[PDB]
Amino acid sequence: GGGTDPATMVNNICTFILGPFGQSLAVLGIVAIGISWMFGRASLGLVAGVVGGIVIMFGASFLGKTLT
Amino acid sequence: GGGTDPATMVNNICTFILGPFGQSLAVLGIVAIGISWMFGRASLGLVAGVVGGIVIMFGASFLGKTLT
Amino acid sequence: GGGTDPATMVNNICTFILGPFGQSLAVLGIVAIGISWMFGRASLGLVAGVVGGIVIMFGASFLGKTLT
Amino acid sequence: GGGTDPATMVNNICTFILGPFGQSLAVLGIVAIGISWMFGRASLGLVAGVVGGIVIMFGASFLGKTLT
Amino acid sequence: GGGTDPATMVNNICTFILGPFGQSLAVLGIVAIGISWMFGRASLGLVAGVVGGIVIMFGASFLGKTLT
Amino acid sequence: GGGTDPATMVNNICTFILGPFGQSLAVLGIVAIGISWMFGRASLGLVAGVVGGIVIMFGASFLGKTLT
Amino acid sequence: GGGTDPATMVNNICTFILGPFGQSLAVLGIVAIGISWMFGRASLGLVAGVVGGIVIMFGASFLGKTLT
Amino acid sequence: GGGTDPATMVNNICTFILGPFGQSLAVLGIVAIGISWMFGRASLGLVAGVVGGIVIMFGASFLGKTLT
Amino acid sequence: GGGTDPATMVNNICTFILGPFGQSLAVLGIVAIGISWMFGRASLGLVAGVVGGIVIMFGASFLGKTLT
Amino acid sequence: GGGTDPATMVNNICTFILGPFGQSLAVLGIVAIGISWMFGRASLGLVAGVVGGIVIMFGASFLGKTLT
Amino acid sequence: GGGTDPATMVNNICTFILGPFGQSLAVLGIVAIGISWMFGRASLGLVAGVVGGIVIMFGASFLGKTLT
Amino acid sequence: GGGTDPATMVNNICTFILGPFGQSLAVLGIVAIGISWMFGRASLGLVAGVVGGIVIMFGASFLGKTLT
Amino acid sequence: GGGTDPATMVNNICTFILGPFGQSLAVLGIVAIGISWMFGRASLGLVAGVVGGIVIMFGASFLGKTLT
Amino acid sequence: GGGTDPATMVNNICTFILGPFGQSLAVLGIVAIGISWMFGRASLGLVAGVVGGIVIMFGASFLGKTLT
Amino acid sequence: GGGTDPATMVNNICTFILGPFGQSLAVLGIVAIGISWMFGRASLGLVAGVVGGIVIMFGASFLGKTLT
Ligand SMILES: CCCCCC/C=C\CCCCCCCC(=O)OC[C@H](COP(=O)(O)OC[C@H](O)CO)OC(=O)CCCCCCC/C=C\CCCCCCCC
Ligand SMILES: CCCCCC/C=C\CCCCCCCC(=O)OC[C@H](COP(=O)(O)OC[C@H](O)CO)OC(=O)CCCCCCC/C=C\CCCCCCCC
Ligand SMILES: CCCCCC/C=C\CCCCCCCC(=O)OC[C@H](COP(=O)(O)OC[C@H](O)CO)OC(=O)CCCCCCC/C=C\CCCCCCCC
Ligand SMILES: CCCCCC/C=C\CCCCCCCC(=O)OC[C@H](COP(=O)(O)OC[C@H](O)CO)OC(=O)CCCCCCC/C=C\CCCCCCCC
Ligand SMILES: CCCCCC/C=C\CCCCCCCC(=O)OC[C@H](COP(=O)(O)OC[C@H](O)CO)OC(=O)CCCCCCC/C=C\CCCCCCCC
Ligand SMILES: CCCCCC/C=C\CCCCCCCC(=O)OC[C@H](COP(=O)(O)OC[C@H](O)CO)OC(=O)CCCCCCC/C=C\CCCCCCCC
Ligand SMILES: CCCCCC/C=C\CCCCCCCC(=O)OC[C@H](COP(=O)(O)OC[C@H](O)CO)OC(=O)CCCCCCC/C=C\CCCCCCCC
Ligand SMILES: CCCCCC/C=C\CCCCCCCC(=O)OC[C@H](COP(=O)(O)OC[C@H](O)CO)OC(=O)CCCCCCC/C=C\CCCCCCCC
Ligand SMILES: CCCCCC/C=C\CCCCCCCC(=O)OC[C@H](COP(=O)(O)OC[C@H](O)CO)OC(=O)CCCCCCC/C=C\CCCCCCCC
Ligand SMILES: CCCCCC/C=C\CCCCCCCC(=O)OC[C@H](COP(=O)(O)OC[C@H](O)CO)OC(=O)CCCCCCC/C=C\CCCCCCCC
Ligand SMILES: CCCCCC/C=C\CCCCCCCC(=O)OC[C@H](COP(=O)(O)OC[C@H](O)CO)OC(=O)CCCCCCC/C=C\CCCCCCCC
Ligand SMILES: CCCCCC/C=C\CCCCCCCC(=O)OC[C@H](COP(=O)(O)OC[C@H](O)CO)OC(=O)CCCCCCC/C=C\CCCCCCCC
Repeated sequence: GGGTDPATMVNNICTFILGPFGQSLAVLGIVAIGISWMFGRASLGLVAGVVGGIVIMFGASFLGKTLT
Repeated sequence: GGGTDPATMVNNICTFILGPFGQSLAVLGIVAIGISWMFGRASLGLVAGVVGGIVIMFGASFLGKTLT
Repeated sequence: GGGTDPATMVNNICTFILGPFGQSLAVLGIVAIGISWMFGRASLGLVAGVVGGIVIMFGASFLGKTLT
Repeated sequence: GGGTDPATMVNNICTFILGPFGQSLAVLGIVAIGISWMFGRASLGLVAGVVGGIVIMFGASFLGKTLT
Repeated sequence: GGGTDPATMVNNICTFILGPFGQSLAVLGIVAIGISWMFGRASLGLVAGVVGGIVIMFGASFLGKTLT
Repeated sequence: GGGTDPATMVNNICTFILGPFGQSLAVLGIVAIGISWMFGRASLGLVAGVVGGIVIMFGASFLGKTLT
Repeated sequence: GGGTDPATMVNNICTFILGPFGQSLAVLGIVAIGISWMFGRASLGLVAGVVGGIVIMFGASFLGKTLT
Repeated sequence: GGGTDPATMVNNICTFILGPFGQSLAVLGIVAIGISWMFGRASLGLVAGVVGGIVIMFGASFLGKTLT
Repeated sequence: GGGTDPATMVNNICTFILGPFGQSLAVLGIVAIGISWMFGRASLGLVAGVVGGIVIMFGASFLGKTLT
Repeated sequence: GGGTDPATMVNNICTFILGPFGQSLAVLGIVAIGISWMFGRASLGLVAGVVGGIVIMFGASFLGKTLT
Repeated sequence: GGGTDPATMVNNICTFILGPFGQSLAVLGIVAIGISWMFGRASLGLVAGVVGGIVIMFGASFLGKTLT
Repeated sequence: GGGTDPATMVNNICTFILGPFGQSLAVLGIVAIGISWMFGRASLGLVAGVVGGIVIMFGASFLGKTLT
Repeated sequence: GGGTDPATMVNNICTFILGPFGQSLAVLGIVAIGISWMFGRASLGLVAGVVGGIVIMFGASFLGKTLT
Repeated sequence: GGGTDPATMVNNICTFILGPFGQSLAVLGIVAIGISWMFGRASLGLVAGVVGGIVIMFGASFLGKTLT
Repeated sequence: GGGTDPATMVNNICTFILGPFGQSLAVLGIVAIGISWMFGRASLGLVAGVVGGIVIMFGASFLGKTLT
């Protein structure tokens, strides 16, 4: 009919999230951490969490390859 | 007629989930944990759950063999 | 129907927060740090946190680009 | 008799939800998140969920196209 | 029979919440933050959350338009 | 039946909190700050928080009008 | 026989719930929120929910008229 | 048969909770706040919550009348 | 069956806590404040909190009567 | 035959639950709250719930009479 | 057949929990509070909760008798 | 089947924690307090907490006996 | 035919669960609590639940005898 | 058919978790505590929880034997 | 299918965190402690925590081996 590879679809999701959409998300994540420092009180834990989340999320393909 | 081994079919499901489809799923799992840290607050429990789920899911054949 | 790019929407959020709205937020952040010194006791840590938050929040696009 | 394309009807639902009705829903979603911050306590997770839901819901056509 | 536009109804909800009812809610929000400072201890985070919630809730139409 | 304007009710809450009940609350707030200085150690931050909370809470209508 | 307007009956339910019975319910709602603060810990969210529920429930006729 | 006014029953609940039973509850609430200061550390927020809960709970009839 | 007044039970709790059990608790509270000064550093705030808690807890009946 | 009053049977259930069986249940309820404080962390809400449940359960006859 | 008093069974549970089993539990509760001070930081609240839980749990019969 | 006394098991836990395992824990507790003084700043409160925790934890049987 | 005592079968289940199979289950329960502390955050409640479950499960015969 | 001892399977799980897989888990637990100190602030409680979890998890067989 | 050893995967995580990724993390940890001294006030406790975290995190394999 009009089907496609399930592997292709999940790969499309990986492609979309790690494309320009992910770059815009990364910008908003840095915006959020900036505001949290701004109208709250600065902390090393919060910047570590946000930056670490960005590193983990964009490294998902390579982190998955290392996990095999 | 046109039948096949039920054991072969269940083995095909094991083959498919642990093939490229599982690798793409593993990438999306790391994407999800990255975003959860990103727009939430980082926690060791959540990364342990996601990474442990990936380890369990790809180790299913070997974990099953150990269970005999 | 009436949809649009998800990437465009997240880019619109980046545009809005870093536009005149962010400038007004930056003013209020400097207001808050001024009052904290004013009716409290001055400290280098608090001004560093507020100013650093402003630098991080407006530098989000460029900080994200450096993170790639 | 008086039938029509099932594809047209489902496309009409996509058109209606993403039209002015969706814009009004988007306004009420931002109203709800504003009140939740207002009479509760502000959190980055809740604004991320509401804004992300709006992005996902209006991006449904394009997200579906990427999924093919 | 006696129906009406669903878009009109959702627009009526937007009109009602952002009308005099929202102004009275905004007053009570400032009352709540005043009492929290009053019988608790003052903090910049709590006033930022309450004021930000008011800004978000009344800006819902314009924030939604920017999200398109 | 026996309903009334929701706007009237929220306005009644604004009227009640800012009436004689608020004046009595304001007295107790000054009592609390006096005792905190009394059996603790005097500080400018605590009096600023309590007095600022009273100013914010009674100025809620006018602060809300300025926020429009 | 001995029938009546279904519209009258539903209007009677609206009349009864919004009459003295609703006033007594409103008193018990304020009793419940008082006890929750009393033998628990005070929170702005819980008073907002209870008071908002009272406002919504007595404003049902007018809220319904606005929805048309 | 042996029925009675539902309004009377809800009024009976209001009468019972605000009678001698409520006075005994008020005593236990002051006992609880005293012990919390006693074997913990004193705070203005906790006494405000307990005392405010007592004021709200006994003022339920009058608070409800003001809400109309 | 074998029931009793709920008011009597709550009054029994008031009687028990304010009886010899409360006197023994008062002794342990003074023990705790003595040790805190002993193996820590003396402060007027801590003795005020403990002594104030004892005064509040034993004065609960009379404090409740004043609140009416 | 060998029937009896349904009212007598329901009254027998009221008699049994409020007799020595209820006293033993009351002891176990205080045991449960003691252990919850013991191997958990003490809270005023939990003791209020357990003690309030005992007061409500033994006051059922009198609470029902007040409800008429 | 082989039944027994439900009151006896609930009394047996009261007997068992308050017997040597409860004494051993009391020892472990003091062990837990000792370790919490040991590998954490000492606090009066935690010892009050654990000791109070032991007092409440072993006093359940007498506390229940006072509640009648 | 293969059961045993619940009292014996809880007594076994008391035996194990207060045996050589507790002695090794006591050594590590003194190690921790030594390092806290070492790479921090010495304080009488911290040594009192750690030593008091050891005294409480090993005295659990005798402290429980005194509580009866 | 080939039947047996229903009492024997239920006793066989009691024998099997409390035999070597229960010992292996007890080991896995301690494994689970160790990992929960390990990749989460330690808490006294969770160890109390797991250890208490083991005590209850192996004490089932004796706990049942006490219940008669 | 192709069955095996349920006791053997649960023993296999005990063998697997306490084998090389557990050693690798122990390494990751020490990694996690190191990072928590690293990008957060050092605390004795967190290292006690992680190390205690490792001790409990690998001691599960012997801890279970002591519980009998 | 496409599975692998769960032990290998957990060992891969140990390999990845302790490889070049850990070296880069170690650099950022020293960066963070430098900035904390820089825009705050120097303290021996904070450098001890950060350096100790690095020592613990890279020593995880050897610390785990010592724990056996
Ligand atoms: C593309 C870069 C994205 C990061 C933006 C960096 C730019 C720029 C980052 C730094 C820009 C601001 C510099 C001044 C900030 C400051 O000094 O603020 C004073 C506040 C005072 O607050 P308070 O009174 O409450 O006391 C809290 C403290 O106890 C006492 O000080 O102290 C702090 O908060 C701690 C300092 C945090 C430093 C974070 C650096 C992170 C860099 C890098 C971190 C690397 C994260 C690694 C993540 C893991 C990756 C696997
Ligand atoms: C051949 C082995 C098959 C099993 C695979 C084991 C491999 C490997 C199993 C473990 C591999 C992952 C280790 C890290 C997992 C983790 O730490 O995740 C954090 C999440 C955080 O989530 P959240 O925020 O929602 O809070 C939920 C909790 O309250 C707070 O933590 O915590 C948990 O979920 C609890 C931990 C469950 C541990 C299960 C071990 C089962 C082993 C053995 C179980 C034996 C089962 C016995 C069955 C009965 C037999 C008769
Ligand atoms: C074509 C793409 C279609 C998917 C749309 C993705 C676009 C875009 C997807 C992401 C766009 C929104 C980003 C921000 C969302 C957010 O951060 O919200 C905060 C809320 C806060 O709520 P709360 O307080 O209740 O706490 C709940 C949590 O415990 C604490 O956070 O946290 C969450 O809900 C968890 C985050 C879910 C992330 C889902 C990503 C799925 C992507 C991909 C998933 C792949 C699915 C694979 C399916 C299987 C396939 C075989
Ligand atoms: C229509 C205006 C509505 C706001 C009312 C402003 C009027 C008036 C606002 C200010 C009126 C009071 C001035 C004095 C308050 C004070 O100095 O209190 C001392 C307390 C002492 O407490 P403690 O001992 O616990 O130590 C806590 C601190 O660490 C040490 O000080 O310090 C503080 O709390 C921090 C100061 C907060 C300042 C908030 C200003 C917000 C303005 C504007 C904020 C803009 C919010 C933007 C939201 C986002 C929008 C997108
Ligand atoms: C007829 C009026 C009915 C309401 C009764 C008002 C009377 C009277 C209402 C106020 C009477 C009590 C005043 C003192 C209460 C107090 O200060 O308590 C300290 C506790 C401390 O607890 P903790 O340690 O856990 O920390 C929790 C906080 O983070 C730190 O403080 O702080 C609070 O709980 C927050 C304060 C809530 C204020 C609610 C006002 C609602 C009014 C009006 C609300 C308007 C609701 C609008 C609903 C929506 C309508 C569309
Ligand atoms: C004619 C208007 C009819 C609606 C009545 C609105 C009037 C008035 C509506 C608002 C009047 C009450 C305002 C204060 C309510 C409040 O703040 O309560 C605190 C409780 C605290 O509870 P808790 O502790 O359990 O934590 C739960 C939350 O996680 C933490 O907060 O928080 C909430 O519940 C979330 C807030 C819900 C806001 C709903 C607004 C809906 C409006 C509009 C919705 C639009 C619906 C669109 C439907 C789809 C249409 C296609
Ligand atoms: C019938 C009266 C019932 C109240 C009992 C009053 C009797 C008597 C009330 C007062 C009797 C005790 C007086 C001395 C208490 C004391 O000084 O303790 C020192 C502790 C030290 O602790 P720490 O080291 O942790 O530092 C915490 C602080 O930051 C530093 O000090 O400081 C405090 O806790 C703050 C002081 C709270 C004062 C509360 C008064 C409430 C009155 C009235 C409140 C009105 C409540 C209004 C509710 C809303 C109504 C709508
Ligand atoms: C026959 C009497 C039955 C009750 C047993 C009373 C005996 C005796 C009752 C008291 C015996 C113990 C006294 C010391 C307990 C303690 O101080 O513990 C410290 C813990 C510390 O924990 P954490 O660190 O987590 O911080 C939690 C708090 O925020 C900070 O403290 O603080 C608490 O838990 C709050 C104190 C609760 C007090 C409950 C009294 C109830 C009495 C009476 C209640 C009346 C109930 C009315 C019910 C409704 C009736 C209609
Ligand atoms: C003849 C009277 C019959 C009623 C018995 C009242 C006697 C007496 C009723 C009250 C006697 C007990 C007083 C103390 C109870 C308590 O404070 O418990 C703490 C628990 C803690 O639990 P947790 O940790 O899980 O957190 C759950 C909450 O989120 C945090 O607190 O909090 C609660 O449960 C909420 C309080 C419920 C109050 C119900 C009052 C109903 C009265 C009246 C209700 C009117 C009902 C109207 C029905 C509709 C009629 C049309
Ligand atoms: C059979 C007895 C069982 C109890 C064991 C007592 C033996 C022995 C109990 C005492 C043995 C140790 C004595 C030295 C402890 C110490 O001084 O530690 C310093 C730490 C420093 O920590 P940090 O820096 O974090 O600052 C925290 C403080 O703010 C500053 O100090 O200060 C404390 O923690 C407060 C002191 C608590 C005292 C508790 C006594 C309870 C007795 C009796 C309590 C009675 C409980 C009543 C319960 C309710 C009953 C209804
Ligand atoms: C022959 C005796 C049979 C019973 C075995 C008792 C032996 C022994 C029974 C007790 C043995 C274990 C003691 C320690 C258990 C524990 O403390 O666990 C911590 C968990 C933590 O879990 P979490 O994080 O999810 O938070 C859940 C809670 O909110 C926070 O704590 O807390 C609990 O679960 C509540 C405690 C339940 C206590 C049940 C006692 C029942 C006795 C007697 C009950 C009587 C029953 C009456 C029935 C009605 C009769 C008419
Ligand atoms: C194979 C060994 C695994 C452990 C690694 C040990 C190696 C190495 C462990 C030690 C390596 C680092 C040494 C310097 C650390 C330091 O001094 O940091 C300063 C920070 C400053 O932070 P802040 O400003 O926030 O103030 C927090 C404090 O209040 C003030 O200081 O102080 C601390 O955090 C307390 C010190 C914790 C010491 C933990 C030792 C655990 C050992 C052994 C613990 C035994 C655990 C037993 C578990 C139970 C077993 C049944």
